[PDB]
Amino acid sequence: FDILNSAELVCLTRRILLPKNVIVECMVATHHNSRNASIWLGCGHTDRGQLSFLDLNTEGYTSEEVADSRILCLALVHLPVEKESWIVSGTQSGTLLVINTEDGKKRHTLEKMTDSVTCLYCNSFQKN
Amino acid sequence: VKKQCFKNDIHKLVLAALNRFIGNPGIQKCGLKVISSIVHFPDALEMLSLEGAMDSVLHTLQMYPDDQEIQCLGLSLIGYLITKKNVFIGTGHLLAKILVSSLYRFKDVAEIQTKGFQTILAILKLSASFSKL
Repeated sequence: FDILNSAELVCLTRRILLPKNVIVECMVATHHNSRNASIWLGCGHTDRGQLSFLDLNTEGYTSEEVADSRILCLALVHLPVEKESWIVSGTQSGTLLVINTEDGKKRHTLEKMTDSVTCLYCNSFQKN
Repeated sequence: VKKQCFKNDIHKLVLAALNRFIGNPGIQKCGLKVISSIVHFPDALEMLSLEGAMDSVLHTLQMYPDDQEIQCLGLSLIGYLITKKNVFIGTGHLLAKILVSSLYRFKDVAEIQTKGFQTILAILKLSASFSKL
């Protein structure tokens, strides 16, 4: 009864356990509200940044090592023109990778900042 | 010969031996001595950092506060294998805690204080925020 006498038992909808011994530091949600409910995770268990994709409706975990240094933060950018969707990464070295949310072969770096990128928050004021 | 020894996975074996077995302080002294001899090898730093030896050294210092040789070897070592990742974004509280505790407990031992202050200066060379901690 005391276990059932909790709101934690009523409002904990899902619980997903990731593969053995992974240290994920940042997460973002693929949220177009109609495209695909899923999560992007930035692993940090190794000193070589891995981007992993978590399909929520199938609990499917697919990782990919693309960054020389561990990814610190992630952000999702949605351009309404041409229905464009991209995700930008921030690595400890200072680089800034940009890969398409849908396409998987759209890797292209950006200006190598002075040091580590600790935030990638994106918002619109009008202009994004 | 050093490169061949490194390719024989000596670092992984010695770290596993001194990490899995936290008792029997003699093996701890031997492991710290072996690592100290390892660090000044040409290629030691990168594999030592990847294996995560720093956490093992810090844990060894935590479980052996009262021993003298372990403290001296660990304080000399910490400055040797310290990297920017270990004090990344200003985080290094266990480091400061252990260094200050070790230096305070053994205040009269000249060698321990010398090694600790050299290690502290080496750490401050990387990030100036550590001084606050």
